[PDB]
Amino acid sequence: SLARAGKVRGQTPKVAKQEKKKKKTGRAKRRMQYNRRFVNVVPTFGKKKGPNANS
Amino acid sequence: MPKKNRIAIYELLFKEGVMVAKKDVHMPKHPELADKNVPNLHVMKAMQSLKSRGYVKEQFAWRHFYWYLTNEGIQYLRDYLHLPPEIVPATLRRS
Amino acid sequence: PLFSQHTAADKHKLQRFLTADMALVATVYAPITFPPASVLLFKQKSNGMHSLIATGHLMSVDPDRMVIKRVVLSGHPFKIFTKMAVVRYMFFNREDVLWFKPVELRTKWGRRGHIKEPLGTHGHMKCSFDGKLKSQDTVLMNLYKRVFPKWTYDPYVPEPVPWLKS
Amino acid sequence: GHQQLYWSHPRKFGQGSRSCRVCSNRHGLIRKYGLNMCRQCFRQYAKDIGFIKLD
Amino acid sequence: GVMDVNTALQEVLKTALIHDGLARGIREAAKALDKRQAHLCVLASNCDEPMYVKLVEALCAEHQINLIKVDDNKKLGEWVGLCKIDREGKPRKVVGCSCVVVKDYGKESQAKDVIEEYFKCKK
Amino acid sequence: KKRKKKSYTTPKKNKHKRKKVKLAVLKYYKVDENGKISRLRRECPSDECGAGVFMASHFDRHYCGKCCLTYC
RNA sequence: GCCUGCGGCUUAAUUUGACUCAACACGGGAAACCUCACCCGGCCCGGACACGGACAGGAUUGACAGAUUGAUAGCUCUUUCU
Repeated sequence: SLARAGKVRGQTPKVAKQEKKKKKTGRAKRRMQYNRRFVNVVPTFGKKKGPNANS
Repeated sequence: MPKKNRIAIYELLFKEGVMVAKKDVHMPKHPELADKNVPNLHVMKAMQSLKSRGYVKEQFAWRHFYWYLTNEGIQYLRDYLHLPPEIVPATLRRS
Repeated sequence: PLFSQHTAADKHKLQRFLTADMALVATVYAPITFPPASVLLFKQKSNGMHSLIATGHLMSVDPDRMVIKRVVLSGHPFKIFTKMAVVRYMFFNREDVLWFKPVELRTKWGRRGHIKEPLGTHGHMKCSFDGKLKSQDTVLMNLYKRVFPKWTYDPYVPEPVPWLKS
Repeated sequence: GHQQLYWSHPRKFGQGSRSCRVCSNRHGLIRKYGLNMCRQCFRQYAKDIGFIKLD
Repeated sequence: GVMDVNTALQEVLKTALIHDGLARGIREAAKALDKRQAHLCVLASNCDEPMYVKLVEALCAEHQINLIKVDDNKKLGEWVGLCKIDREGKPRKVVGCSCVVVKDYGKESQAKDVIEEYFKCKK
Repeated sequence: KKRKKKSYTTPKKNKHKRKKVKLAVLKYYKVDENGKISRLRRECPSDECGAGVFMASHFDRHYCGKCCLTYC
């Protein structure tokens, strides 16, 4: 009566991970988080756009 | 098409900038190409040949294709018939 | 051996190939041993190197555990009316369709149907369904037979040469 | 092709040789007063041709 | 006589395609020059069939057609113009013809000068 | 409605791939030692295929390839 | 009694949508062909374009005759010409 074990893990097409350039760490990362939020400010009328917001 | 039919279509374009059609498969001939004896089936697809390359512009309204010459479409017809850069089309003429 | 689904039911679906992550039941005529017992599987590669392919254990030993070989026959719905459609390329005769009349169809997009009339002298069939089919669809029926393993038992197995990597 | 039997059936009289001038359809056509449009494509351009629903 | 000997045949073949008279190949080149309408002809020297060279030159001098010589079959088709080009202008792909028949000339005082004098002293 | 597929007859009727007779231009003319040019086949009495286009030698007849004119 | 629409049933197919008012002389649906989606047999390419293969010593196009073919359908075959 029904009941597979981990059906949806074994049905998913195994997509290999892309090779990107490494992330900066520590103080370097914080620096990049600072300049992305307070320094190069782009003007908007009411601010309705997020940071990750894809479309 | 035979090569007699290919080069009738291209003469009336560079003079003017416009070629039109009726979208008729049963058509014996196109009326602009008069006493030149090209079926109007042949006006369509050579003008469909230059769209996928990027030369003519489709903008369709009421069963009759309209077409213009691209800025890059201008230089294409000057290599085929060899018209010189001494002669302009009807675009750069008036006023 | 015969590989199978490791289920709790009576019928076990045959697996035609051994999968890299699934746990499978190998079914073979061997002289009866009592569980629990470990079970290893090797294969003679080249120059007599035994290659470990599959590890497990011994489950219940009984001939009553039926392994079922399935055959899924594809077809094409090329004419679609509402709830009744015309399928080709699943059969090629007329009485091929008439043989598999009581076989209930299914569909890749999840429709559950069954054949009505055969029409052509070539394999064409009218088929009823629960809902309306997409044209982008594929009709398919499932056929089953019971399969039992080959009698290839020899207790003698050659001594392997020392194993190495490629 | 070929030319002798490609479009050989005579598209004289009859609704296989009348099309809407807007949408190239052959059903529901209004050919009164030389409209030659479909009955639905008349209702888009009913006012722009100049017909008024007075009563 | 500024254009050189085989060099002067580059200007000749460009002008006819303004008015479309270069019938290429083996089959039309005999017949369209049988047609009492065309001026001259060339046969290439790189040519492999023995029955090829027999038929071509015999119809010429009877119907008052003089012959020049250039070597290659690769060479006398780039003047016919079948060869495709790359993005930077390299002759990427070659399918050349070993026969040319010129029917209508253009008007070039570079092309007409050098090659017509070649024929007088040959007589 | 759903579609009956119906893809079956006496299986195919394949088309004509074009005949490659290699160097058939050598067949028409025959040149002797002096340059003798005897034209083996017929010149058409028409206008568009006169003096440039030759005709056909079948087993009992004539058949032009341009204007499709037939003698015997 | 008949005209036409729906179901129902035979049919190669007797296309299809519509199902209480709010489906059923409705789809301007009075379809000989066409329309036409349906069924049978055949044709055409109407696969633009980019790149590779081939191809000019011709890639390919058109085809009388006769057989076949409903078809003066070069559609296939012989015939060998364009």
